[PDB]
Amino acid sequence: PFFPPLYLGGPEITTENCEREPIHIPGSIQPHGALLTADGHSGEVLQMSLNAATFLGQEPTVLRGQTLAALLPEQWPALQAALPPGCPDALQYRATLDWPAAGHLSLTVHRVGELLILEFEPTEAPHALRNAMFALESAPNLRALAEVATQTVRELTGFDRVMLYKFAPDATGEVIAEARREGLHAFLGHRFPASDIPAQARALYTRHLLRLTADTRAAAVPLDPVLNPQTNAPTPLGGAVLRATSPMHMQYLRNMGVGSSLSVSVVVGGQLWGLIACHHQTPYVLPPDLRTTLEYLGRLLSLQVQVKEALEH
Amino acid sequence: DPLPFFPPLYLGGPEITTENCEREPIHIPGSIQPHGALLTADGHSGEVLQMSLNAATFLGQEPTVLRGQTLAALLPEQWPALQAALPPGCPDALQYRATLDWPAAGHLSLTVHRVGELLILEFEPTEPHALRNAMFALESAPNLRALAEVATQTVRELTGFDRVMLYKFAPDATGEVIAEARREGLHAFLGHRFPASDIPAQARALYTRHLLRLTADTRAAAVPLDPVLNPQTNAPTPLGGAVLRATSPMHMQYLRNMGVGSSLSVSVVVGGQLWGLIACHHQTPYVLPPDLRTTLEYLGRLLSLQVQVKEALEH
Ligand SMILES: *C/C=C1/C(=C/c2[nH]c(/C=C3[NH+]=C(/C=C4\NC(=O)C(C=C)=C4C)C(C)=C\3CCC(=O)O)c(CCC(=O)O)c2C)NC(=O)[C@H]1C
Ligand SMILES: C=CC1=C(C)/C(=C/C2=[NH+]C(=C\c3[nH]c(/C=C4\NC(=O)[C@@H](C)\C4=C/C)c(C)c3CCC(=O)O)/C(CCC(=O)O)=C2C)NC1=O
Repeated sequence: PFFPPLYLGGPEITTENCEREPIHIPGSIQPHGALLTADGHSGEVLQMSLNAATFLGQEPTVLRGQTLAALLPEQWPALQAALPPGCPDALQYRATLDWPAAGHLSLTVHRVGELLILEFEPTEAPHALRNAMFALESAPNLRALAEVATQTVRELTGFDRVMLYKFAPDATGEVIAEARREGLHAFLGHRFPASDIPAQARALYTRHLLRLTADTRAAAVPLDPVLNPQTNAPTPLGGAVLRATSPMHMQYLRNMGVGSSLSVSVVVGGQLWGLIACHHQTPYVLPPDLRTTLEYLGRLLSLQVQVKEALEH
Repeated sequence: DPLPFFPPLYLGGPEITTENCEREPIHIPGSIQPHGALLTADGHSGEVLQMSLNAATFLGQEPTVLRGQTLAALLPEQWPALQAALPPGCPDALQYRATLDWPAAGHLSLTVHRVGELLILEFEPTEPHALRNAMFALESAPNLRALAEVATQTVRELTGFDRVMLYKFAPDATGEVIAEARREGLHAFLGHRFPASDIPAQARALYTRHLLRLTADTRAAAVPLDPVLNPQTNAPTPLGGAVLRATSPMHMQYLRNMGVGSSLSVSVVVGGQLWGLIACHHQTPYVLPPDLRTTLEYLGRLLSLQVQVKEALEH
């Protein structure tokens, strides 16, 4: 099972008890966005990230009482329709907000049980996706498909390194294609133990298909009532991209000289086939609309991997 | 019975009846729909060879002026991008798309693909989070029926089409409407089945490779290519991969008889086989702009993935 998180008197994570860290309930988020939780019926804001005043530009104490109906008049009905009770926690709804202080904010919402998790990130105000889609489909084999995919992602994102990381039947990883800036170590062809991506991350990654660490040296921001008032229990954050990353993985990234990391799951037949895995040497917050393009490419790659492996076999 | 294509009409082939439907060479009609323009050009030199008769209206140039220049001079910034994106030997299904600022006609969408040594260039006029929200809603649909309903309603909301159907093929190629979203007052096609001939075999083969086709106005006359044959080969110009390709007159007649002014469908391909179609109707003529159509092309791919996933749970 899982050990309690640290803020509930749980043990420190070591190389011996990796697979057991409750990565989904860290009680904190990354500092390039803000997170609120709220009651699914009343719209009452229950928890907030201690940095919410920066993004929402509103006295920090004003928000805990207010309802979403007050804070977000136009969006609160849509949220109710888009995320009905009993929907999966993988279902997400997104909108762009015109906030008085912070300008354009991207808003991403999902539902876990009776709680709505709301994520706020800055955002901006063409044919590369369509051109990439046709390029992927005309790749003649799996090897060429892998190369086109990593090159395409690098061109869209500017990431210093983009890898296609494939799991073996025992969850050993292999870098089968790589696009990278000149002057980086090549990881192409190298193989890595299964425990570098432990079983509970792999399970989580089969259900929520995008995760990132925008800055491998930034401190996490705690959620208000670390615990959910509804349940007096930790708030599930595995579907929040803003969720804090495991410190173990953050140490691993720093030792690799990586300032920013992002991966997208490739899921084939209900199983985690591999990852589009990205590195940047410096910190790098990919804006939400560009992340959506990678999310689309993830689905397209999942389709094309099946198509291609049906030709191989 | 399976039989090879007739020569097209302009090469003395016979007129098409309900008796020889499957033999209509629908991929080489020698003409296009009038809401865009088409050029062909030599894949290596860029010399312009054929143009639809309306190309001057769209490009604001004399035909003899257009034909007297290479793509390198006509599209100086796009020409190197075309060469890189569509290398010799590449499949005819591969498409490259760009947007041009053209003085006489505003923003034009340029779509290009390569058939052998020929580049085919299509020009059309062109002009928030709905796609992402639809992606997640499709993946969360609990079963095939819910998936089909969300897909048809989503497409109708994005396009405004009077009728959007999910049309599924049976093993004998007959078809059935298994979900539909429709304008108030329209009668239901839900549950209705149709003979295999209504989408003949050469169409089904074509639709497994080129995943979107349309008729923007089912009464509009087609616009000939000039000259009609490819000068490289003194043979017909393959247009199966061109959305501007003229529609079979047999199918246009069928649509008119049904009261349809505009028609569009997107292939759903599963395991290399044409599983079904997102099929759309409008009572009046209706031109969907190319960037909107791209959203439908993406949904066609998502739907192919999700139909596979939903049917695996059905076993
Ligand atoms: C003599 C041959 C005939 C024939 C030819 C034909 N049909 C198509 C294409 C399509 N037919 C479709 C059929 C239907 N649309 C509907 O809405 C319904 C039912 C409610 C049916 C049965 C469809 C969907 C297509 C695809 C194109 C589109 O989406 O509009 C072609 C190929 C046309 C082309 O791509 O140029 C041809 C040659 N149809 C007949 O009925 C017989 C008489
Ligand atoms: C070049 C090779 C290469 C490799 C092999 C690689 C691995 C990799 N690990 C990932 C995640 C995690 N790893 C661990 C833990 C452990 N990792 C260890 O090494 C031991 C000490 C340990 C256990 C005690 C945990 C808890 C997580 C989940 C973090 C979270 O989601 O919060 C991810 C996905 C996230 C991303 O894309 O950045 C990747 C892609 N990334 C590379 O570039």
